[PDB]
Amino acid sequence: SGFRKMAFPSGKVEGCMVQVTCGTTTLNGLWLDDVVYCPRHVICTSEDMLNPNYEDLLIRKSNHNFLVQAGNVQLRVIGHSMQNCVLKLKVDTANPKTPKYKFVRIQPGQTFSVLACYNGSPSGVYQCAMRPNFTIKGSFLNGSCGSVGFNIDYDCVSFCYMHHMELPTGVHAGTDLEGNFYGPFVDRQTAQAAGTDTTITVNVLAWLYAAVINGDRWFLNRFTTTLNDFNLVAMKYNYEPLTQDHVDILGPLSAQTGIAVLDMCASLKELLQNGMNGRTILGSALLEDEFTPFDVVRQCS
Amino acid sequence: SGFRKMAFPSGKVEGCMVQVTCGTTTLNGLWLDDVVYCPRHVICTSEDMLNPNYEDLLIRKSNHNFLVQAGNVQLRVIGHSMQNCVLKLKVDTANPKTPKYKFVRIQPGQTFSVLACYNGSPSGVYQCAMRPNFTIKGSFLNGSCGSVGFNIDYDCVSFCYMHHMELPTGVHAGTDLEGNFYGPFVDRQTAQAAGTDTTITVNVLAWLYAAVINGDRWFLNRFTTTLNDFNLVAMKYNYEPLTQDHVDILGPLSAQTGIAVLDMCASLKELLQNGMNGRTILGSALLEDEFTPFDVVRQCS
Ligand SMILES: COc1ccc(NC(C)=O)cc1
Ligand SMILES: [Cl-]
Ligand code: NA
Repeated sequence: SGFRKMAFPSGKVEGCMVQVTCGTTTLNGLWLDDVVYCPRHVICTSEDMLNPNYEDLLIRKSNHNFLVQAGNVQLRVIGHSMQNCVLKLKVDTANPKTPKYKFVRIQPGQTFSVLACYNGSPSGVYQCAMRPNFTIKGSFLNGSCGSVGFNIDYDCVSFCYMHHMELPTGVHAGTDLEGNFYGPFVDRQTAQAAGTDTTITVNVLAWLYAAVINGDRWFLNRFTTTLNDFNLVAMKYNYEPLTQDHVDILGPLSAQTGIAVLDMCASLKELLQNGMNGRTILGSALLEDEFTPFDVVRQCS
Repeated sequence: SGFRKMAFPSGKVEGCMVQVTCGTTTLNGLWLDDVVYCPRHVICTSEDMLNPNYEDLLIRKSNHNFLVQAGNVQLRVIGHSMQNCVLKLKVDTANPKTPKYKFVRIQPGQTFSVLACYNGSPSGVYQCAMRPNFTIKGSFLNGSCGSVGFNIDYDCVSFCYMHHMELPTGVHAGTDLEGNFYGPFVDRQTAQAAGTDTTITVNVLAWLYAAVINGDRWFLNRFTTTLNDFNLVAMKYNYEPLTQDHVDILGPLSAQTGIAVLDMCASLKELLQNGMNGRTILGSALLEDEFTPFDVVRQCS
């Protein structure tokens, strides 16, 4: 038993991380087979921050302008192209530590592990969720661009995030590994701000199911709710709408615990109204929304 | 910026994990050089676990009684001995993936990364503190025994923990890699309880500094205090005593923020008295005590 924010073992990703330098800018890249993926903003200088014309900046680059380093080894770049907001440096060596992998774009609410990296060297691993406003609440300092997010279901590494930038509110924005931003953001230093964030209701519910699995029952009640009444209440606390999809997804946890989804919704409505009254759930005094239904089942009995 | 509970990258340890089977029990082992380390209780049947005589049960065993599997490869066990509550299985092959490592014993209040494993296969990684009561608040299911905890210093893995058991309250107990328990526990199926735990004061303070560094500043104030006055409040709230050594260790963070420790203690005092019923610091409505000064500095530098 116990319940923790648990990251995937990072080794398979660690063997892919390299340092990319262009001009005076160094950041991280992801070396898979004979390609290194990194943020295209590596090719920007000081006066290319606001309105970079990436197609124009890149045509002016030769292969030798990019210094790629895997530990001590210099990798030799033999080709470059851009795909959306990701730069793809072709190298002369295929990475012998390339794992089984895929690229997947995730939806708000999904969780993944982040391997924070500086100068091509992994620093730490932690779990994030894609927030409803398409940001993530990470821990990123200067030099962390090109750090990636991933899952590892069944020995295959699914890459879903590459870190590009920190927005003014101290939250983080990035792309999938096809270079498409999550959310309305752009890789320019023009003023940008995240939308108002909301709580990931389906995840909070899954976490309440975790709590019950782990032997907590204090927050349950004898009430139920219609789905609609639930949404009308929860939205007043900036919770995301709960959809029939979400209800379907919780069916297994419902079944294992014997607590119908809408009954659990009733408990959540009450927790929102009352707070915790000095109590905690799974070691938190807040309602946690960064565990998916799938994370709960993975981690629990 | 941002502040997240972060594990060490786990790859150096993942390469060391194997499966160990003795009779009907399978659990995890740590393969370093030509030895596999696992809990001695692997040699126990359920009957045995009530009152085990390990000396006796072990002489009755032979090398072939232990099946050790690294991935899809059987290792040949060529020797077996016990050190305290750890079994040492000598095998015919040195682990080619052995990292630079040492075995260390950590102190209460210190943190480490746990690589949770099942059937020799790494499953997840998360950070834990060794509690004052010598338990850890982990996340472990049956099969997780022999999972290890570690820190990384430069390229040296310091192994400090091996998982042995869950206590009735849902908290976890284990040994160092030399088989010495953390805490007053024994490796037998008997009645055992964690002592009442206390809050790690210096870590709470470290985390208040992290909060300040990330622009969470509301809880600050003009006041200061003394060690003596504060400690009398700490005792009252089941906080560990704050020592001069703790104040010194927080020196960097006092410097960085302009808030002196006793200055921060004044803040913490008010928080213990006055509370935070539902209000938040770094996204928590609890006073978090599982980040050390080093954790805060390392993450925030
Ligand atoms: C299957 O038989 C056993 C024997 C021993 C344990 N555990 C401890 C701590 O003695 C568990 C199961
Ligand atoms: Cl998704
Ligand atoms: Na103060």
